[PDB]
Amino acid sequence: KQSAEVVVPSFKPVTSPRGMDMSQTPLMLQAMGDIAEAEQEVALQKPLF
Amino acid sequence: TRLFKVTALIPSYKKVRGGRELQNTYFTKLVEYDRWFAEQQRIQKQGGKILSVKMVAGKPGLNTGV
Amino acid sequence: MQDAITSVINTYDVQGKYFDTSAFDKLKAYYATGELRVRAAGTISANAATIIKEASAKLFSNQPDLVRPGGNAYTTRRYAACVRDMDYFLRYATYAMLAGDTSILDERVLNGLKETYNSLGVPISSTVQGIQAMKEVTGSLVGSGAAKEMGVYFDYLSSGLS
Amino acid sequence: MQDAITSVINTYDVQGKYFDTSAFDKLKAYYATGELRVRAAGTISANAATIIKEASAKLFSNQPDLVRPGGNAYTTRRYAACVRDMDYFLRYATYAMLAGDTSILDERVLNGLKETYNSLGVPISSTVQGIQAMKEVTGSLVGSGAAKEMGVYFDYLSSGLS
Amino acid sequence: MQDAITSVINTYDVQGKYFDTSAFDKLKAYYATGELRVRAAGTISANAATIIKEASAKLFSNQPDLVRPGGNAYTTRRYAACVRDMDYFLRYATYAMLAGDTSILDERVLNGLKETYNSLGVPISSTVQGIQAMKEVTGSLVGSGAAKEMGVYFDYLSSGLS
Amino acid sequence: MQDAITSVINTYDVQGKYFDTSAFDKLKAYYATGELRVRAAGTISANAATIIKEASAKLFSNQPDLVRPGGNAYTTRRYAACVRDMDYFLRYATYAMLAGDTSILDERVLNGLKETYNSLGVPISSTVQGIQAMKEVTGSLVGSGAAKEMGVYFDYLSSGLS
Amino acid sequence: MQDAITSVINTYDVQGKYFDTSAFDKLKAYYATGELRVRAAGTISANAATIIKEASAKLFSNQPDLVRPGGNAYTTRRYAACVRDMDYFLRYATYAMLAGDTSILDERVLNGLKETYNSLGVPISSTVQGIQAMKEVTGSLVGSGAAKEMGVYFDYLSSGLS
Amino acid sequence: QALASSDLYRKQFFEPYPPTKNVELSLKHLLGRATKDQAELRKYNQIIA
Amino acid sequence: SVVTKAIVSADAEARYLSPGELDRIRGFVSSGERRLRVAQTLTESRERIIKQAGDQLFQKRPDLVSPGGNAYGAERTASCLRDLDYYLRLVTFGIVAGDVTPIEEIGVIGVKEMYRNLEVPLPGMVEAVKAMKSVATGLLSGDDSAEVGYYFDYLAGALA
Amino acid sequence: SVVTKAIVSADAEARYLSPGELDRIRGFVSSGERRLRVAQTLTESRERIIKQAGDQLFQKRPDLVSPGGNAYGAERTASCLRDLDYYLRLVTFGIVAGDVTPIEEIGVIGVKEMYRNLEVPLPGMVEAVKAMKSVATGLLSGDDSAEVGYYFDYLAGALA
Amino acid sequence: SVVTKAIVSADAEARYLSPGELDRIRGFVSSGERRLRVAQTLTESRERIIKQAGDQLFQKRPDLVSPGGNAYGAERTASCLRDLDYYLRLVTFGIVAGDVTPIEEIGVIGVKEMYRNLEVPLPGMVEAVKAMKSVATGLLSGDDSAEVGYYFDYLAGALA
Amino acid sequence: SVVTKAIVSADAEARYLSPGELDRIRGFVSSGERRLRVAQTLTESRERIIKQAGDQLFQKRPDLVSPGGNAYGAERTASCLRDLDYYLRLVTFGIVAGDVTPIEEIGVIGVKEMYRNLEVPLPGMVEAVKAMKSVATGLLSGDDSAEVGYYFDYLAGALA
Ligand SMILES: CCC1=C(C)/C(=C/C2=NC(=C\c3[nH]c(/C=C4\NC(=O)[C@H](C)[C@H]4CC)c(C)c3CCC(=O)O)/C(CCC(=O)O)=C2C)NC1=O
Ligand SMILES: CCC1=C(C)/C(=C/C2=NC(=C\c3[nH]c(/C=C4\NC(=O)[C@H](C)[C@H]4CC)c(C)c3CCC(=O)O)/C(CCC(=O)O)=C2C)NC1=O
Ligand SMILES: CCC1=C(C)/C(=C/C2=NC(=C\c3[nH]c(/C=C4\NC(=O)[C@H](C)[C@H]4CC)c(C)c3CCC(=O)O)/C(CCC(=O)O)=C2C)NC1=O
Ligand SMILES: CCC1=C(C)/C(=C/C2=NC(=C\c3[nH]c(/C=C4\NC(=O)[C@H](C)[C@H]4CC)c(C)c3CCC(=O)O)/C(CCC(=O)O)=C2C)NC1=O
Ligand SMILES: CCC1=C(C)/C(=C/C2=NC(=C\c3[nH]c(/C=C4\NC(=O)[C@H](C)[C@H]4CC)c(C)c3CCC(=O)O)/C(CCC(=O)O)=C2C)NC1=O
Ligand SMILES: CCC1=C(C)/C(=C/C2=NC(=C\c3[nH]c(/C=C4\NC(=O)[C@H](C)[C@H]4CC)c(C)c3CCC(=O)O)/C(CCC(=O)O)=C2C)NC1=O
Ligand SMILES: CCC1=C(C)/C(=C/C2=NC(=C\c3[nH]c(/C=C4\NC(=O)[C@H](C)[C@H]4CC)c(C)c3CCC(=O)O)/C(CCC(=O)O)=C2C)NC1=O
Ligand SMILES: CCC1=C(C)/C(=C/C2=NC(=C\c3[nH]c(/C=C4\NC(=O)[C@H](C)[C@H]4CC)c(C)c3CCC(=O)O)/C(CCC(=O)O)=C2C)NC1=O
Ligand SMILES: CCC1=C(C)/C(=C/C2=NC(=C\c3[nH]c(/C=C4\NC(=O)[C@H](C)[C@H]4CC)c(C)c3CCC(=O)O)/C(CCC(=O)O)=C2C)NC1=O
Ligand SMILES: CCC1=C(C)/C(=C/C2=NC(=C\c3[nH]c(/C=C4\NC(=O)[C@H](C)[C@H]4CC)c(C)c3CCC(=O)O)/C(CCC(=O)O)=C2C)NC1=O
Repeated sequence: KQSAEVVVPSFKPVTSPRGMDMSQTPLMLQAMGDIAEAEQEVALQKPLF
Repeated sequence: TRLFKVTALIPSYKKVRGGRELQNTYFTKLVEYDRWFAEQQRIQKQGGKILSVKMVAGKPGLNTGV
Repeated sequence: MQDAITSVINTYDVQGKYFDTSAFDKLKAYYATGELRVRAAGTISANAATIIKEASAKLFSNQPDLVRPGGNAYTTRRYAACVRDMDYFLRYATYAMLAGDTSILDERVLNGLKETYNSLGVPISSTVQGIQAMKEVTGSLVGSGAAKEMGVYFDYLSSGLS
Repeated sequence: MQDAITSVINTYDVQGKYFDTSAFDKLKAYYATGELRVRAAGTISANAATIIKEASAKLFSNQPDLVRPGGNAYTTRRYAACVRDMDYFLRYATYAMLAGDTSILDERVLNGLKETYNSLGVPISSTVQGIQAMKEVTGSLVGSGAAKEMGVYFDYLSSGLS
Repeated sequence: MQDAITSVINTYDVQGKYFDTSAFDKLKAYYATGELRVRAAGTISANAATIIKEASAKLFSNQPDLVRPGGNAYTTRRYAACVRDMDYFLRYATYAMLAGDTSILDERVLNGLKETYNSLGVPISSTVQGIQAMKEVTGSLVGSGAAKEMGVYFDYLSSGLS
Repeated sequence: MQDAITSVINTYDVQGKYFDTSAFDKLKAYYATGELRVRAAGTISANAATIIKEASAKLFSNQPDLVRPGGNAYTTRRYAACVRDMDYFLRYATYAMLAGDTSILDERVLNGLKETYNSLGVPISSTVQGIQAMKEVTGSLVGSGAAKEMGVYFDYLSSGLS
Repeated sequence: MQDAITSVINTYDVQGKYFDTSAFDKLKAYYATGELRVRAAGTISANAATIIKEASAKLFSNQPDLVRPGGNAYTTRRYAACVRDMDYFLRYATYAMLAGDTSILDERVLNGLKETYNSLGVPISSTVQGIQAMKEVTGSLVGSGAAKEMGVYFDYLSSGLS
Repeated sequence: QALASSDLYRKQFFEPYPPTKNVELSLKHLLGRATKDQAELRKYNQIIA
Repeated sequence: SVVTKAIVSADAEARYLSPGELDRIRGFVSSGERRLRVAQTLTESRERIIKQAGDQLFQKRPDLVSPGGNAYGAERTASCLRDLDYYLRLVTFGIVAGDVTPIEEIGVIGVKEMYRNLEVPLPGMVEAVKAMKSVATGLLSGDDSAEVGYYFDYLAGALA
Repeated sequence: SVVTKAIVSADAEARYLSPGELDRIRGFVSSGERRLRVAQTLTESRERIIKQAGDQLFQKRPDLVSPGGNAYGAERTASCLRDLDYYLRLVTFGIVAGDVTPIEEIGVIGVKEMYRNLEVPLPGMVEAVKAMKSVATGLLSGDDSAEVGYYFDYLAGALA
Repeated sequence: SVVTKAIVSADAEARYLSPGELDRIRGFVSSGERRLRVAQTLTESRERIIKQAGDQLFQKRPDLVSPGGNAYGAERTASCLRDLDYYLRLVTFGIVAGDVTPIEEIGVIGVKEMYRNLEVPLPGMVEAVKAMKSVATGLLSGDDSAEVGYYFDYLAGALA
Repeated sequence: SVVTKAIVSADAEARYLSPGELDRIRGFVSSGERRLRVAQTLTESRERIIKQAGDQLFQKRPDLVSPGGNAYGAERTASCLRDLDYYLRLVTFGIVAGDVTPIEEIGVIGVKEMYRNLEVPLPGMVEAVKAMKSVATGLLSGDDSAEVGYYFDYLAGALA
């Protein structure tokens, strides 16, 4: 009976932060560079005309 | 029904303990009826072999008084 | 546990039939005696400690060897266990009387009692005589009809032990 | 529990031998049938409620007395326990089918179910009829090969109860 | 917890939107990085003990008072707990890198760590120094791009502790 | 918890006084309202699931954003948690009404609700509006006499939340 | 458990006697053997791991099939369990020798050892041979006089196992 | 189990407190730890409800 | 019954029945004749109550007897009325018992999973027991109708 | 009280009050006025009740008021009568509450520790409570006397 | 997600991911492109899938849009189709995720309570998701249709 | 194995295996053929692996075979090689199983106590296992070496 307060009311959700999208992440940047190469290869797979 | 008398052996597989464990492996206990499903499931999940279960308190097949 | 009402309900339910005239007759018989049972239970609860004191004194006067050295009731521990067992018998007999049915007795007292007492070395006959002493004290204390009612359940306990 | 791979591992371990040609033959036999087992298990998972409902309808139609008053499956509580038992039987048979071994039925199904039913008063023959009903209903759903495979574990359950 | 896939799913679920071209591009980018992430995770897992040894060696070389008598890492319990915390940080950094998302770092590492350490007298700056030493050791083992990626999660831990 | 009778008893026990005429007047008032309270509690027990249905429907009609994507009550889990919270509020309001005292709303309900809801991001204004919605539905259900009484406890809950 | 002194006290308590000349004589006998018992217990305490090593070596040399595949001591877990059991037997025999009474063996070691070993599949005859092997090794260290006294409790353990 | 499910335990630790506090108190008494995560809080709150 | 509940509450604390428990037992036994007459009244009228309640059931919710409905067909309608007969018998048992434990342990515990296994809609069953409540309370006096309606309300709340 | 016990029992099962619980509370509140006039009778004549109970206790137990007794003297006898007055007020509290709960928290929990610390013999308390039972029940009618005697019996059993 | 389950399973055992789990993640990452193509195929045709599944549902269960049915009315039918669209979106989510984790977290946990508070029949939900399965697997090649049917089957089993 | 872990994880939650777990089992059975090929390759090279592993251990740690060493003598050196053969068999079992669970159950639990009782030096175990790993990986191709060396690494960590 020292305290009637709730020590753990709930846990704050961590589902979404504010900012830091991690799309500027350098290896994400490298992947976005590589998908461009893949799209270009698919484009050159089409007939030349 | 209300009471099962259960004799069970629970061996050990995860580790060899410094404690004696003669207490916990071979035992007989009284588990009340609506605890028996959970208790039996836990005993089976620990790897034990249920040696016997008996009726002691209630009467099988009773409708009221359960 | 089953009282008289739940016992009747259970029988008619396993038959799967509505209540008949005999069922209502048993229910009237139970409701008729309910006030007598409540008075007896209140009188017993009011005098439970007194009943146990007189019954244990009578038991250990008729069998002084029980509490003398070498008797099963010789220690503070085993004497306490003896009087606690008498307390259990009295309270559960009162329960069975108020329920009007003996199912609580074999459900919560008699199941495994004889084996336990034999493994411990508790004399069954002396326990029966303790129940009889409790029966006499309680019957003198409650009154003739309540005496007969409580005696039914005391005799049930005695027959279950012996 | 042990699956087929762990089964052959244990069998070759108990003699302390390395895997022979026959052991690798057994393992190839299991890995070849694994994909059929995965379709069978996914199909059964999709239709567990349907299978249990059809099997219970068949069991209680072939034995109408089970759910009429006086029967073992007569109450909402006891009926619900019955269909819970059939649900557990079906899911554990699916487990044993995926594993390719009847061991999990020994460790986690038959491990004290026999004498639990015996003390409860659950009729064995009716439970076998329910297991057979689940067997037919599940086979008609999973096709011929998965039906034979599931039926093996279903008869394991039946004979364990018998 | 969240990974990159789950993060895109959540941002398109709050809006009640089916996936657009942008979401498919983000999913493609993660699926492209997956091979590098798995390679780095396997390398770190094979070398966790080496990383902990080297990082704790630099930490205790720079902060010798931590292992001199009376220091927070002075006893076998407290040294073992220190290197256990370093192993925790390495494991959860590897989880986070494999997920592509730092939510696990907040949920399962940073939550209450600051006042855990403050209630125990664990120095937080020296823990951050240990994390930086761990980052330097890991970068040499996983290669330049994996080093840059792993530095993000180590720096997330360091900033959350600071 | 504490009810009107127990509140009077404790008030007089702290003073160490036998019951005066004012205490008997308060007890008379509670005994007089007891029949109304029992009838209202029975009606609410009979229609609680209904009450929750119309209250939730009204709240999500007045604020459709709560159950549309992006709203706090948008998912199956969060919708179910919303309904469960409303079931708490209704049941504890009925308890407090039957008691004639708002204490149980203090112990079992309002203690720490703000902290839980601000930790979860649960909108306290919308929860108050849901409590009001339950207030109209329950007051319309119970009748003119009991609606005023139950409003006291619903508004007490709302003021504790806001 | 009871030692020699507690055994004499209990045999005098059961008959309700103060100590006579014979009781003091038996006490004097125990306090005469006390120094020998303490010296032997300390010697065994210093050499427990050794005595276990030669005892297990003798058991496995005489019965090699126990540790090859198919034997009950074949695995690291089962070999560790075997030597653990032997260490328990040695420790409890030392307790019994120091106490001077064999009640500790029945109360702790032998109560339920038959059921446990037979259900597990532990071979009793081999375990008895291990008891004898341990006794023979211990006798060489304790000294000629203390060897027979410790052998008393070793044969007690064996016969309880046998 | 019989102590923790007794009416005395309920008077001491179930009745005086909200269900969240109930979860953390019973977890302290019976499992030796506070409430572990949000999923645990949800599970035991649902059972209490 | 009330006696069993009082006894188990006393037994859990290893005590005799308190003055409150004995008082409630007296209140129960003194009311035995009235509730017993109520149970009889419900017993003789069981066929009429079941048939009117089923008629009201089908009138209010016709999907059950409409194509694609659970009660569609003759034998399924007979089973529909058989369930109502079961529950009326359990209501009489609850009335003589003075508490809803016979109802709870014969026809309430596990009822959700049972009717789920049977594809029986619990809103439809709640409409069934409300029709039974209306019919049964119609044949009773107000003082008796109150207690009978309380048990029917308990059943309706428990079913869904 | 009766209401509080019903509420906490129902809250222990996360349910609303059963028909039996509501019936029990209804019977309790319907009996409020006889309870209140019984409390009137006990309060209006508390001085006479305590005086007569003290006389009976000290005549059946002269050792208490003899030298060496716990209640010997003027002030200790006053404290004895003060304890009796406490317990009479507690019985009135329990009567209005409809259960022995107020008696139980105010005067039964820890009573054995208190009276051991004070060296008040518990059989003396039992005799005093029996005397006060007889005196107070002599003032009431049979129906009320039995009800208050159950409270005095509960108190005596707690002291015993 | 597949990575999330692998990480959580490893965390529960307080260990690094084993080469088996890393190979599982490697295979999932490899099949990500096929998964995205399937998800786009199901997204581009969501209007047609919803319309055809609603049709098939209402021919196979006319009672739902019949009087007394939950989907009765144009507004309630629009809510029905809106729920179908929710679940199709969750199916595409679970396709790209590689597991049913988004489906379970968004649309399966507490769905029984939500639909009970909504008075929505669960067999209706199961029939509707079976309709969506038929329509959506009709739009896909055999290999992709099988893996989409797996998610639809999980949804049907979780609703049933 | 992987199947057993998936089954026990599903049974812990009392559910059927999710489409993700089924896909994991599908990948496992796909990799089974390569796993048996690797285990066959190590099983064929029994005596080679044992011979070079023992020679490297004895040259790297002459003290073990020298006077006073634990393996001094023909029979003790034979027991050393026998233990190596045991552990190589366990590694083959682990290769077929897909995880270190058989190694864990047969030769890792209580190994330190066993070698303490046998007075076997644990660092000698670690070095012998490393030598076995080197020989086994050498006799393999580039692909098989990684997965085989993982099990030897686990075993050495268990001994260390
Ligand atoms: C302090 C009193 C006490 C003792 C002594 C005791 C013994 C004991 N030995 C056990 C198993 C065992 N005991 C042995 C030993 C046997 N195997 C070989 O055949 C040898 C001949 C022989 C030993 C000399 C083995 C191998 C096992 C493992 C059985 C299994 O695989 O389950 C177990 C089961 C749980 C466990 O493995 O830890 C107990 C309880 N229990 C107690 O409460
Ligand atoms: C070895 C453990 C043990 C003890 C201690 C023990 C005591 C004991 N004392 C008893 C009676 C008694 N005991 C006492 C002693 C009290 N008289 C005064 O008040 C004193 C304050 C106090 C003693 C200094 C008296 C007077 C009786 C007789 C009461 C009666 O029979 O009515 C009885 C019941 C029947 C009998 O033996 O005569 C027991 C069992 N029994 C045991 O097995
Ligand atoms: C609720 C129903 C219930 C009953 C009835 C019951 C009986 C019971 N009595 C016991 C002991 C005992 N019971 C007695 C009483 C007997 N011996 C005396 O001589 C008398 C003749 C006789 C009583 C009239 C004694 C002396 C013991 C001590 C046994 C011992 O320690 O050796 C024990 C062993 C456990 C313990 O002592 O804590 C049980 C289980 N247990 C229950 O749960
Ligand atoms: C004493 C406790 C108890 C109850 C209540 C009980 C009911 C019960 N009703 C059943 C069938 C049924 N019950 C119904 C009734 C439904 N039809 C409409 O949907 C209505 C909403 C509703 C009736 C108001 C129907 C239609 C069936 C047949 C279902 C089928 O064959 O698939 C069955 C399956 C076997 C049988 O045909 O009898 C049971 C066990 N059993 C018990 O042991
Ligand atoms: C995981 C494996 C496993 C199973 C299967 C299992 C079954 C099981 N069934 C039980 C009761 C029951 N089981 C049944 C089922 C039977 N009645 C019908 O006639 C059928 C023929 C038959 C089922 C097809 C019934 C009716 C009961 C209630 C018995 C009673 O309360 O009297 C109980 C008693 C405890 C409880 O219900 O909580 C168990 C443990 N336990 C396990 O650990
Ligand atoms: C009070 C309890 C306690 C202990 C015991 C303890 C031991 C300890 N020994 C250390 C280093 C060391 N310890 C040793 C000792 C080993 N060299 C040989 O191999 C021997 C087998 C063995 C000693 C007999 C050596 C050589 C180092 C230096 C490691 C290095 O320079 O890389 C360190 C690293 C930090 C430092 O050197 O200041 C610690 C913490 N710390 C504690 O808080
Ligand atoms: C993403 C997870 C999620 C889901 C799935 C969800 C469904 C959902 N459906 C609702 C209404 C509804 N839902 C339905 C659909 C049903 N009617 C028929 O019987 C069919 C069997 C069945 C659809 C196949 C209907 C008819 C309503 C209107 C109910 C009413 O207005 O009373 C509502 C109430 C508020 C609103 O209309 O927006 C919700 C929250 N909410 C969520 O957060
Ligand atoms: C009896 C005292 C008591 C109460 C009332 C209580 C409520 C409570 N509400 C919770 C979550 C919640 N509560 C709500 C309900 C709100 N969100 C909607 O928007 C509405 C506006 C509003 C209800 C009308 C929701 C949606 C959640 C889920 C939050 C989340 O998990 O993200 C939780 C966390 C556990 C869980 O999600 O199951 C608790 C403990 N706890 C207590 O100890
Ligand atoms: C409302 C609950 C409550 C109670 C009951 C209570 C009793 C109580 N009685 C006390 C003293 C006392 N009580 C008594 C009464 C005893 N003497 C005889 O033996 C009789 C058997 C018996 C009374 C019938 C006596 C004589 C004292 C004086 C003791 C002393 O001063 O040493 C005291 C110490 C303070 C004082 O001296 O005034 C308390 C607190 N206090 C409470 O808060
Ligand atoms: C299948 C799992 C399993 C294992 C691993 C196992 C190990 C094991 N090794 C043993 C002996 C031995 N093992 C060794 C090996 C050591 N010598 C050097 O120190 C080296 C560092 C090292 C070898 C690499 C030696 C020398 C002995 C003889 C012990 C002695 O006679 O003192 C024994 C005693 C029984 C016997 O000799 O047959 C066991 C049980 N047993 C098992 O059931």
